Amino acid sequence: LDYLLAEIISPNEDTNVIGYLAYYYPKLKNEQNVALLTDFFLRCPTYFSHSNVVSLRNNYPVMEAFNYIMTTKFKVSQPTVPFYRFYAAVLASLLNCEKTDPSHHWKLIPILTGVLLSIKGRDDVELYPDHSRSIKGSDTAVAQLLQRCLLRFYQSGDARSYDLNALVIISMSCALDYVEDDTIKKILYCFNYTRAIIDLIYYSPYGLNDSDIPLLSDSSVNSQSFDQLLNNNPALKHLNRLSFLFERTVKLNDGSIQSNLNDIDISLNKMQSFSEKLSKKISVLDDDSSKGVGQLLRQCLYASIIIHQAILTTFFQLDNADYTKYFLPSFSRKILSILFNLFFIVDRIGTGGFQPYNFVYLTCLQGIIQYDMKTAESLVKTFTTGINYSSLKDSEVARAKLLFTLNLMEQIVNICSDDLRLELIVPLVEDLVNNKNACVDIHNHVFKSIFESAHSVILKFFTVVDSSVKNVDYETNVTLVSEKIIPYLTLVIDQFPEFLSINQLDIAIETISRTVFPDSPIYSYDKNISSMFLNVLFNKCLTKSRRSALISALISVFPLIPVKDYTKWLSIAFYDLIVATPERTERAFLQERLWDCVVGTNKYDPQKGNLGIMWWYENVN
Repeated sequence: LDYLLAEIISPNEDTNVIGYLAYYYPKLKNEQNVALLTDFFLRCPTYFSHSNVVSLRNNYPVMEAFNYIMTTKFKVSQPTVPFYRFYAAVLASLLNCEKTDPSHHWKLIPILTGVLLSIKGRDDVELYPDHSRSIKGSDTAVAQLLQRCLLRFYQSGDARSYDLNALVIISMSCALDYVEDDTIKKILYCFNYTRAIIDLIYYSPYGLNDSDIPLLSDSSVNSQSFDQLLNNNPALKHLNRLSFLFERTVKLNDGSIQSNLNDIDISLNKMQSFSEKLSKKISVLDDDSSKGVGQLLRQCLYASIIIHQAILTTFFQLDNADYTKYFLPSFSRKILSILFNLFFIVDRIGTGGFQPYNFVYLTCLQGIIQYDMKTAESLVKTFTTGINYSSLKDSEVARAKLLFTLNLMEQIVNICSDDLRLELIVPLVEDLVNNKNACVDIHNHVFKSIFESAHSVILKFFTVVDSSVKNVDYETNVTLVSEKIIPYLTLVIDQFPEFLSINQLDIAIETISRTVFPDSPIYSYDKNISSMFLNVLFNKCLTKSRRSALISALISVFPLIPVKDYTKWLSIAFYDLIVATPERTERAFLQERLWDCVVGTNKYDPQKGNLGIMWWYENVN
């Protein structure tokens, strides 16, 4: 044995003490020797000499090692030394460390964490071992010991060490369920490690390092290079757990409002810095996101979101909307800027379904819309300054940025200022859907979402005339919608169904019909735009089935037709389009649609609806 023992007390530069340990612990044939090894291990100077010179890279693995050691020892069947006795031997040694060593705290914390992680792995193997009373005792001792160690550490002065704090912060994230609320509370009365969690994730060289990681920019990542990254940057193995440590910690913090709001600004500036840099690093990810850079950047986004949610929910504890008005806009500028820069990752999950993301996004958007529209307009202006056709072709990042930007314009185009809607948003989405920029072919597959979203913006733009915000010259908006509405209708029909679906056709005709037909600012301005609407749509009906869908859609707008012209168009539809339809199943479908429009006319205007019923039973068998 002692060949090993002596090498632990004075290693070389090539001895791997942890590796030795994972090897020999499970194979030891005698109980005393287990305690001995542990005793000697705690003297090893590679890990446990001076606190000034200890390295996170050296000490962090002790955590995994003990996770490993405990789990595999519990697995060995019929071992010469039973598990309970093995565990009692390790614990006696940890406890002896606590008694005799004034620097026991940061030394023991990874070991305790490790041993604790092993508890889950037991349930998989067996829940009823022969001596579980001992084991339960030992587990409690370890958890209790961990509480003492975490508190003594933050009370020691050693949390001022950048490396040891990282080590303990990571250990707490892996042991979080075993850390009691009073431990955390008592720690925060002494040293607030909240800012350091954000630092460790986003800025630290042990984490994402402000995104300055070569590997992220590498088009063909070896799994060995990735494993080497995770060992050099151990925080990257725990972004999620760290976010949870943050979530739970920030809730038990009793600090002043000024300082809580200042902690939020600092956290958000670091996250924005990482995210803005990250976008200059990457243009394309590979398709699997269950491994390597994809899994990592995904985990990074979940973490940033959990973090934003905790920031927002704790800020809402204030329960006072004057604070929301005064402060949320500025937080929202930052949070939306982070989501903009990370949108490419989000795009590969899907917005819908993922409650936290939507909570964060909507809270921030509703915030800026309700209390500071100038922030939203600035965000849009900034977002569209930094995008270019070349990047749109090369980069999934630039494309997700444009998407994110268009999704935001969709949300404010009808309530923002004239300058932004007219001189910026509308020119852009007209250019996209018409494909006017020869630098890019907008019908390329990669631009599907951009194109779809540009259409949504135009649609909302038309509703500008119903909104009632000030500093928007309604005559101008009415004139301009009047000029564009019918050309856009023509376009939408032309693009159906090659580039547009039935749903998108139905929505566009719902919205445009509602814009131009009566009880509307457009109608009161120029009744003749209604007429052109029907002329154009009727004509394309002549020139499942596409024709079926266009008539179905023409018929859909009949409720809105003024009384003088209403039954006229019923006839036009029935005689010119429906009976002129050769096949029964399609003729029958369109006939049932003509009925639906009569019924729907009735829901909306009983008296015009009755002209329909009269026309129906005078014309249709």
